[PDB]
Amino acid sequence: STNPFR
Amino acid sequence: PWAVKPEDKAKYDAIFDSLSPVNGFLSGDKVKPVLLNSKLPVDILGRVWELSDIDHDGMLDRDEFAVAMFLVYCALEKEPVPMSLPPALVPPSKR
Ligand SMILES: [Ca+2]
Repeated sequence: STNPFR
Repeated sequence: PWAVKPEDKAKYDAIFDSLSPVNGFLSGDKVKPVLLNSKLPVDILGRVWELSDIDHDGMLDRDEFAVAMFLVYCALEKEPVPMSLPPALVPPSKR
């Protein structure tokens, strides 16, 4: 997982 | 050339070093708030970070945090952001 925005 | 200039990346290095850089990297925990402050939705920061994440390590280095600063400031007064890391945004460290 990644991108702590979505 | 690099979509970002030295003056545009110079301010990015201040916001990048204002969250406490680690070996030249910022965790989304420091950038997320930096992008959530642009009044933009997580769709711009969820996509501006990705195109900003040049190494995909879950952090924005001084060069990655730069690509995410003009990508966030342009979504407020210029235009939205695409999801395709353009080759004109890659720093020289990726040469
Ligand atoms: Ca990264």
